[PDB]
Amino acid sequence: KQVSWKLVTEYAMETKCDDVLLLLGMYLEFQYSFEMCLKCIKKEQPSHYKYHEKHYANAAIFADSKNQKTICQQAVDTVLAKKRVDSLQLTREQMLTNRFNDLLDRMDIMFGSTGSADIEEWMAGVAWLHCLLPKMDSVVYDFLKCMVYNIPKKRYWLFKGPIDSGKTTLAAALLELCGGKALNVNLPLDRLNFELGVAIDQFLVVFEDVKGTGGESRDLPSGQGINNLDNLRDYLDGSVKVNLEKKHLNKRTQIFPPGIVTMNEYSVPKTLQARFVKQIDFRPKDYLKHCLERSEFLLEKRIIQSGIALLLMLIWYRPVAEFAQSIQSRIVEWKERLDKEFSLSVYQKMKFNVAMGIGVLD
Amino acid sequence: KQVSWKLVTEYAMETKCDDVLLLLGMYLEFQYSFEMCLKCIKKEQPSHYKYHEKHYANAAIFADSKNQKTICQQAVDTVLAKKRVDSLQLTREQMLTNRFNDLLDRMDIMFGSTGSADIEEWMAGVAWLHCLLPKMDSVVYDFLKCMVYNIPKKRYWLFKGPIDSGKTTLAAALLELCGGKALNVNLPLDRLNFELGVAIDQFLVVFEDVKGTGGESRDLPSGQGINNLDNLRDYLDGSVKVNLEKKHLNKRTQIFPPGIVTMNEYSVPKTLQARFVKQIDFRPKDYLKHCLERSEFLLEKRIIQSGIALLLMLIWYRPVAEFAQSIQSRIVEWKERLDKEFSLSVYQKMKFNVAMGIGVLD
Amino acid sequence: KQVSWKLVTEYAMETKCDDVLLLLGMYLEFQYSFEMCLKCIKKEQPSHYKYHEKHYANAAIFADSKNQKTICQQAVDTVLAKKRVDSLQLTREQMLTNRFNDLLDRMDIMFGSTGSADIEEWMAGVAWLHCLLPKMDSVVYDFLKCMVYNIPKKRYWLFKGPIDSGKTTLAAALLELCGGKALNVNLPLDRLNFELGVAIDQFLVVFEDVKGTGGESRDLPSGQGINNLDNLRDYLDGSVKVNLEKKHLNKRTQIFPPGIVTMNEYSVPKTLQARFVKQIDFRPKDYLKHCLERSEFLLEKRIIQSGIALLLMLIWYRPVAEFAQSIQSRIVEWKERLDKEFSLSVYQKMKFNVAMGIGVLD
Amino acid sequence: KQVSWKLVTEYAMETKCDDVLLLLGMYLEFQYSFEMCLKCIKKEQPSHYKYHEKHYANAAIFADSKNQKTICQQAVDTVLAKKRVDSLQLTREQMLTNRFNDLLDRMDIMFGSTGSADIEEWMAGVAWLHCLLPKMDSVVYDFLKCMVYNIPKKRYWLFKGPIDSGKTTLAAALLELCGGKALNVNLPLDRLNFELGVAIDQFLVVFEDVKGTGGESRDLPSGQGINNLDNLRDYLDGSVKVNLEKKHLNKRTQIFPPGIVTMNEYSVPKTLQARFVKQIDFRPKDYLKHCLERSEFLLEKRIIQSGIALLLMLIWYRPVAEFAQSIQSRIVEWKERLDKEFSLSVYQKMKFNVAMGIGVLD
Amino acid sequence: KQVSWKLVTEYAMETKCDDVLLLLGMYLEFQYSFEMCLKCIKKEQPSHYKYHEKHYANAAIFADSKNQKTICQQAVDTVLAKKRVDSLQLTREQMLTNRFNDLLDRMDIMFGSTGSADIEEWMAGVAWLHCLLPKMDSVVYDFLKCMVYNIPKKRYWLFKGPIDSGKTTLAAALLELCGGKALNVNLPLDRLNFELGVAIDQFLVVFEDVKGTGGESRDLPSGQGINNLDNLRDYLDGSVKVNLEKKHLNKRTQIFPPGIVTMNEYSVPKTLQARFVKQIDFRPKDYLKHCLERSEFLLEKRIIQSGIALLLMLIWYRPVAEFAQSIQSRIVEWKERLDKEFSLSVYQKMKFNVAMGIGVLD
Ligand SMILES: [Zn+2]
Ligand SMILES: [Zn+2]
Ligand SMILES: [Zn+2]
Ligand SMILES: [Zn+2]
Ligand SMILES: [Zn+2]
Repeated sequence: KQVSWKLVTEYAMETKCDDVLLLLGMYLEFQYSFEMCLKCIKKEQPSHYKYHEKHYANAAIFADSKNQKTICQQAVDTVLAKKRVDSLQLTREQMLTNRFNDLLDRMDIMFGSTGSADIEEWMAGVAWLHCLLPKMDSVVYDFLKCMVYNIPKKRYWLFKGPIDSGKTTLAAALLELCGGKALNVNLPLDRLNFELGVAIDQFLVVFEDVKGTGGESRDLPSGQGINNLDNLRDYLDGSVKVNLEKKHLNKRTQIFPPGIVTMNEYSVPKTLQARFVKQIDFRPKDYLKHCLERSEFLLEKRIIQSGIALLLMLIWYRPVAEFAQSIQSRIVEWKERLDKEFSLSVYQKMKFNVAMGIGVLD
Repeated sequence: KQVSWKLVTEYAMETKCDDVLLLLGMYLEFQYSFEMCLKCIKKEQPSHYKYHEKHYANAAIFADSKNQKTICQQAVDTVLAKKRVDSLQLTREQMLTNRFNDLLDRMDIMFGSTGSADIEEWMAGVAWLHCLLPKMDSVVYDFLKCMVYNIPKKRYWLFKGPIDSGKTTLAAALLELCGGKALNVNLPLDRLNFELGVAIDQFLVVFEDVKGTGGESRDLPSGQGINNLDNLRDYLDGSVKVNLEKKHLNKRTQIFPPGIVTMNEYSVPKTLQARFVKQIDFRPKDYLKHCLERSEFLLEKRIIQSGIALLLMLIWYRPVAEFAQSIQSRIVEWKERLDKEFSLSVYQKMKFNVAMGIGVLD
Repeated sequence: KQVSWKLVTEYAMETKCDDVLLLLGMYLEFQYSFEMCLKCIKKEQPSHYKYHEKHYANAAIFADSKNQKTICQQAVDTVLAKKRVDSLQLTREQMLTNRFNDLLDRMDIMFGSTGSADIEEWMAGVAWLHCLLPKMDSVVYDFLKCMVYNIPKKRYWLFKGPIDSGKTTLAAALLELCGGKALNVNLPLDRLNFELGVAIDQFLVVFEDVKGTGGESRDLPSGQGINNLDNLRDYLDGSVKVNLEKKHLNKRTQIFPPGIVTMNEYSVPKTLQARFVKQIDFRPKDYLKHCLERSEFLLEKRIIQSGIALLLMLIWYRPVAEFAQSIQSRIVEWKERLDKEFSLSVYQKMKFNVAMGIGVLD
Repeated sequence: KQVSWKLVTEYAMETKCDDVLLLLGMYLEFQYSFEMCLKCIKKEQPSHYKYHEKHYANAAIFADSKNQKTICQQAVDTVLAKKRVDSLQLTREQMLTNRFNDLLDRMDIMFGSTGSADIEEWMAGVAWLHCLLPKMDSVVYDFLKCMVYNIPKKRYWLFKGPIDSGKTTLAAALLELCGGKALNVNLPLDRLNFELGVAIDQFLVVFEDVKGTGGESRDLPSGQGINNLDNLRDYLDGSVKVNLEKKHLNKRTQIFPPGIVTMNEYSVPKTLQARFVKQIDFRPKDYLKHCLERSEFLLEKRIIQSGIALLLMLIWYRPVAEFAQSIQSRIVEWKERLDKEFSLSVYQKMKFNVAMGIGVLD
Repeated sequence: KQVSWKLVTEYAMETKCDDVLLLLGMYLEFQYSFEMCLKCIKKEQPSHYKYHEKHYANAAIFADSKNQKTICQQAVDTVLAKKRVDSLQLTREQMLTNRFNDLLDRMDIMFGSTGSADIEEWMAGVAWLHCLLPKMDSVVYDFLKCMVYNIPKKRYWLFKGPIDSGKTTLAAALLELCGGKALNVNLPLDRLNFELGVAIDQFLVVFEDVKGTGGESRDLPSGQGINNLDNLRDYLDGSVKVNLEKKHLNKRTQIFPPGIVTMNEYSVPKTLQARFVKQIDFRPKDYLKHCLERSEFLLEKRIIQSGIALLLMLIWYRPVAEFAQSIQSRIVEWKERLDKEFSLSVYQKMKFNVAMGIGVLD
């Protein structure tokens, strides 16, 4: 008869769905009666069971509509349109909070009665991660203030370390905790703009394993990253705007995003060094290594490189007033859940274990 | 009057047809009275003789529509919308089971009333395959678990061996048993990424015949494939996601898929070797070659390279509960079939014939 | 019923919105009863809280339209149609005044009731800037007349100096004060034209840090930029029109725009030198650097690189009749504002503080 | 209600408007009542005030139309269609006359009561230009006959001279007087077709500053123009047609346009020299130089390089019967205006001045 | 009311108009009352004054249509649909006759009541041409039969000679007499195919000035054209079909067309020589050059390079039955015309004048 384009757009907006084919796929499942809906009955997908009923009617009509694709388009352009609006109107903190709400959205599910996640294992992760660096929760917190504040010449951290030293792991967790893209600058000085363009509208950036020509004896490859980074002093300290290339042209003109530079121990030009407001040296630690050997589940379930592991660390160490007013009530909610589940002594034993190199859950 | 776009879509989703021109051409065959259709009477194509009846009416109206291709476009987009949903909602074991179910549909027809396949020649294929490697049936089960469990740093197998040793054959059947694309890393470090993008949305990948440097004294061409793999540690052990490309622009981001590397015996760098959790050395065997010389059908009919020969082996060796609940009813059904046609001593003789290199069927 | 495409276009032309997705997303915010809109009550975004009322009705009908993007496309095309007319019908002084009027709208909000800007920190910016160069305020007026008069062979200024001398900062504020793109001539003689096309329809251009040959003994990278400029005598002094490119094909033909060349102290060919009607030598000064060291806000808040700091200086120094009639009413309005908040002795002390290198605000 | 697509097309055709965005922009201004139209009241734009009234009604409806863009398209295709018709049907003289009418169209405005042009200054231009070469008006006239006659092997003039010798100026004026494009052939023998394609449908062409390898001692660069010109003998003498490349393919097949070759004093191969029916040597003259020094307005208002300066010279020296019947009445109109404004003696003093090197208006 | 798309198509097919913008612009001229059309009264363009009457009505309705270009698109597509049919259904002799009929339509106007052509100057062209080669009129008939018979290994003629010997001229007229494109094989072995694709659907091809290696001692530039031709034995003698390209992808497959190779006297490989069934050596002659020196019109009006001069020669020399039946009525008609204006002794004197090198018309 007459399908509602606005009812579909609603579904898209509340699913943060920007995929046309995916939107279409999702919506066509609601055409069946939800009465004997197994997907709902078995609560296998939030993006499904939480909306099937309110959409049955519409979906059933959608199923007999001649331009399903076109309808989905507008619903998607609406989501992309909202994302274009937040880009130009939200403060970075508001940005960071939406990110947090999302990661939290997952946690409710992962750790929910339907999820498969073992919260004990994810708290074994906080403990391990908390042994990777001194005052790690204060370290994570600062990075955040740094990223949110995005202040000229004080927005880049340098993670310098060997290999299997932690930098890659922590940068990965931080990357996921804040949102953002990793970038490879060890490339042809001309096939560079290509990658730099990936930074467009990204909250923070991570230049992974930058390599330098200088240095070779100690077994480190060549690469031109360090060389290139030094030619991007304007993108790094962000005093003025910059033009980014994507789609094979000149799209956005913006302040280049703040972030991290993961490095393997080369010689860094003073002109480049001056670009980083903080530098962390990661040195391999035996107990941390053995510990993993005996705590396989940490690597096997990709827990220590999860920004979710880092969001749990903040909720577990940090005070509520440190979060954005808007989210606090949801954090408190979690603290209580977490404080009802683990005693400080249990957690402390976990760190003690990581310390003696024997797997957190012993 | 008014063509039912819905029905056409139903046929598309039932035939799993993702090709617009292929769908169009097939639906239009139904426009003729089935009350005489020889294609149906003679049961020529299941994709036809199982839907002609139900679709005559609507197909008859279809052939008189002024925009049949637009209709098929939506039927197809719907098929792709589903393949997109399952791409994110289904678990790997479910992905595997769907593959399985699809191979069984193929088997139902091959060995059915209106089919050509000679099941005796296909068990001969299993017999030959179960002589190629020790505990071969445990190897395939193991491989399947490795691929489904998809655990960081334990997702790749390395098949090494001269030409005509069997790694290519098993690697092919394995590919078809699981679904997935083969890739070629023997390209210029810049042509790589295009290829690596092929793995997008894939279950598993097979790096076909990687070439190394060193060994040209033993008559082996120097290539950069090995060298590239060592620069793909990220992709191989997949501890964190990665960005894949196509259409000359970035598409999906994900955990590179797990898989196999087929190699010809070049020396391997210890850093690369470490990415393989398992290595299988193939050596050409005389009796196996002699067996084929006296059993041409195994090659001419491409049986020992077929993933169906591997699904068949599983059904023949493996215990029903080792399969997913959902599919067991269909498996027990095939075991019975098989058991009712082949005794253990008969199958046992085939293996004996291969051992003596004379002709599985002698 | 029937969405009013006209109204949507009116909003677009009033918001000066040339982005389709940005327009769509914003108009759709109005679909909610303003009789409660917190975005309005809290006066979050002027682009919203000044039109929600007037557009509720129509936006409410808009959200129920089956082709919102097509509507926005026309709204946008209309905005571009105007930017195209003024491109040919407006005089340079009018072009400049429009720029000015736009910077004042930005200032009205920055220093308004619902804004963050700290005007005291912005006059401190002016104080620091009026110490960077002698008779700085006469320099900006001069520059503006040069740019508006746009006279052949008297349209370019050359800023020379080491790094951190101030040419980059002034050149940035100047750019933003006038509008226009920066270009990079440090490219292969064939990659040039693409870049040169960027200047199309622009008011002025800024050739950022051109590099020469000679001087590598003083630690300066050899580049071909200078060399290229000498091959662009036509563009620089613009006595006759030129053909500019984009989209990989020839577009507009015109007088290349006037502008600035920022350079690092390479020797200049007498033929090139002649194209510059004015040259400004920047030398890093100690007190100015010390001033910033004790006045972080000037950098962290990007004040001394802002074109607003220059418009602010003009308003503070220049006589009202030196502006275009049309804009004077708005200028006198700002002078009063300023005069009512800062006495000459206060502003005079700031300049004194910079001289002593201690903190404009001490 | 029902907008008139033909009324908009009229507007486009009488504005010679081929710009869609521009057409749209122009037309949308007529939607407002012309009663209090300031643009009209102030007569600021002919393309506006001369048509606002006859279009009010239509424009007001156009403003509420849903496909303004589409309407404008057809109106533009109509103008492009008319231009395609004149290409294949007008004699070159008719072509040259339309050009003249247009330049005249401007003159009425420049020198009208609304324009800003000083006719005395533009007559100072004729005088100066008339001192650049002997019998200059007869020279200009001939060139025209040459260009209009476009006769095999008698269609190319060679302007050979140093620098700041006049050739560039006169070629620029001639270029504008007749219509046409400038071309750079000092390029890669393969990136040549690119430029040559610009000549498509052009009335005449000008190869600016062709450079030759031969010659270097006298301080002249290298370049490959002379080299290339010699490989285009077929494009130059135009005995037979040629294929031009634009849009990155093979568009038009036509007789290559006639024109000028501006050169800097290299060695010209006899085979190339034979390509030019006339050759003019320009040698720097002191009085002409000083004169400009004292007659800045000539260069500052881009008067001496204007084809308009050259159209004024013909109207002032040449007899009416020398013009096309169609335009004569309009020229006579101008002669009278000019003869009413300046006495032969006043003009002669102007030349005398240029002769004594002291600025024409002394 | 309702524009007649059919009529517009009829005009297109009658005008043979395959250009959309050209059709649009022309049909729109008919929208004015023909009851006054000066273009008609003055008989300016046959494409106009022969259809204005019949199309006023419909063209008047056309100018008020909301999608004129869409209408013209179909008119054109229809013209191309016909050119496509005849491309496969017509015989070569018919292809040739159509060409002929088209050249006669051109001649009917050139030498008609409302035309400029001076037939006496065109017979002078024939006289000059019939002195360029012995039995010239038999040569053209021969060539035509060769081209129409299109027999494997007997389809190509080779014109050899210095510059200004006549091969270029005859080869040009021959091209225009038959229709077909010229191609340039003096390209890099990889750029070849693009060019070779030009010959698609063509009647004949002319390989313009092929260059060889050897002879640089006689002042002849080394090129790879000859070398390429030797690698095109397949194309040249066409015993079997070939694949031709365009739009950066494979199009038509066919017998490469027959044609001429114009060469400058480079040595030829015996394998290449064999592909030419006929060779014509041109040597510059003094009397012929002197004739032109005293008969400028032959060059200035491009007469001796015109295919019309060759059709004219045929009509003047050849017996009526040597033409196709269908066209004979029109040929006898031209013979009479000619016979009624030129006596044999008059034409004979022209040939005598050329022999003495004095001016065909003396
Ligand atoms: Zn459901
Ligand atoms: Zn059937
Ligand atoms: Zn609001
Ligand atoms: Zn007006
Ligand atoms: Zn007419």
